[PDB]
Amino acid sequence: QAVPPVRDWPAVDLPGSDFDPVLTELMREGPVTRISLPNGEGWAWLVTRHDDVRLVTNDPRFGREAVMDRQVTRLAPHFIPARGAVGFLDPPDHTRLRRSVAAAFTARGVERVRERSRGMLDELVDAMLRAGPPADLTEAVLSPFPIAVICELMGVPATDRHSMHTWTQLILSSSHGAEVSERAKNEMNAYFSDLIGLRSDSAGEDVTSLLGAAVGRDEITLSEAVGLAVLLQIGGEAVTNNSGQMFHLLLSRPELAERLRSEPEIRPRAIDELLRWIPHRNAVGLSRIALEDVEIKGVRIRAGDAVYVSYLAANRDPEVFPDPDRIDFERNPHVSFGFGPHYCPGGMLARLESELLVDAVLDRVPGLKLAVAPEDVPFKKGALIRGPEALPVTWHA
Ligand code: HEM
Ligand SMILES: c1ccc(-c2cnc[nH]2)cc1
Ligand SMILES: [Hg+2]
Ligand SMILES: [Hg+2]
Repeated sequence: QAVPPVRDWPAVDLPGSDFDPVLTELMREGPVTRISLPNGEGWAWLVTRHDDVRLVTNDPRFGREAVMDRQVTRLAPHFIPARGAVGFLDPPDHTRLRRSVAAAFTARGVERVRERSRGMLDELVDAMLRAGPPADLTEAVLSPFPIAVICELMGVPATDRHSMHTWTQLILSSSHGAEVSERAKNEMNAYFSDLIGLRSDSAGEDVTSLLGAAVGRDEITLSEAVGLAVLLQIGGEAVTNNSGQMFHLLLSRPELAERLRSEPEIRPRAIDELLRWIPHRNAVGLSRIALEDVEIKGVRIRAGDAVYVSYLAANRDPEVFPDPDRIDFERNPHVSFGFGPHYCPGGMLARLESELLVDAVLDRVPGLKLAVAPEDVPFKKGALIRGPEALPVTWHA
């Protein structure tokens, strides 16, 4: 028990939204297990229960700053966040940086861009309807919408949306092992250095304006501000893959789609349940290092050891979610947006986007449905975040 066997967790592409069989086995073995991923060196501890995941992610004894130096076993060939980025920061610095933009990401904060976002979405959907079926829901709506929304919230001119997306793709491609010069990945860095440091020098409510003002008041450095802007910009694109899984599920189970289309009142609750259930990523992402000797469920974890949490596993904890594999719109303390200091700042924005998307796609498109069999919809390979490559759809024209 104190010395669990190391389980090898090689990279494997899973069909649609099927749950990882290896994760299912780890969940059955006990609260604390040990794993070895494709990259990095050695092994790491893993926790899967809802309460243990909340502990590891919300306790000062586990830190992110120490992860970078020790080649911890991991899925990705290379990390996305750089040294000093919020992902690799611990309080107090992490707290100081996150607070500079927190008010822009709460429910009250994201409401500011809700009307404009709904307008942009209706234009994308209407353009799709006008062109006629069949179409690729991902290329026509799910991909462009999130990019436009995060750029709007950040204060990035619409004319630069395409550039932002290309830069985001290069950075993510680099994580997959692709060879990209630092000079290539720092283009977004230079872009935000200009926007935050030279422009948006006046009063503003968008994210880059808040960052610029915080730098002006000596609360954060330009470097800290730029690093945060880059990660927020990249993060905004996650809604594309997640909403893609959401619609693949809804269209694969016409019954659920009918329920949402006919019962507007339950959409908020239903979307929250889909967010809990959808297996958003492959394996696990960034670990935390035990900063001192600690114990979890009696298991001794030595200072220096790496510990991963699986939010996907925690979302299926039988204790917290009875009959976990069942999607129940009337079920929900899920942790799809993480837990602890590092919880996703984009959670409320993702909810906003998901709600607008469900409304538009289910109410504006006459008799929407998949144009191919559920099993024939291609999903991303060798990826970190799971999602459809395309979503062929048709409707009444
Ligand atoms: C359904 C969509 C999304 C999901 C499921 C999601 C999920 C997550 C998860 C699980 C984490 C890791 C928490 C940890 O490190 O323990 C995270 C971090 C993060 N997400 Fe998201 N996210 C989504 C959308 C977004 C969006 C739209 C943005 C941009 C506003 C964003 C920005 C970030 C940032 C900056 C972090 C790093 C936070 C930190 O380490 O302090 N996310 N997200
Ligand atoms: C890899 C791992 C996590 C993410 C992410 C977190 N929040 C939004 N995107 C993006 C790429
Ligand atoms: Hg963008
Ligand atoms: Hg994620």
